[PDB]
Amino acid sequence: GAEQLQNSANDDNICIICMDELIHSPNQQTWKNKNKKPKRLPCGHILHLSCLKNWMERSQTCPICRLPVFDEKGNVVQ
Ligand SMILES: [Zn+2]
Ligand SMILES: [Zn+2]
Repeated sequence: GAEQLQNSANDDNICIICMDELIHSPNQQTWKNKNKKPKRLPCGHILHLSCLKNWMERSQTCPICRLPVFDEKGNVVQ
């Protein structure tokens, strides 16, 4: 908070969490470890699965649109 390094953009191929490349081929695996697989959200966003988890441990939300995503467990119910 209160600290920026000019980084303030929106991407569809980059995990804003760490600003690392995030995308995958339809029949090839751009990333070896499945830990950072392109996990897509219900709202329509994609973040590295590991980074998404790291963020959700502190705030279960989309750090992009701020919408209320599913619980840290991945399956909210009421
Ligand atoms: Zn990431
Ligand atoms: Zn979202």
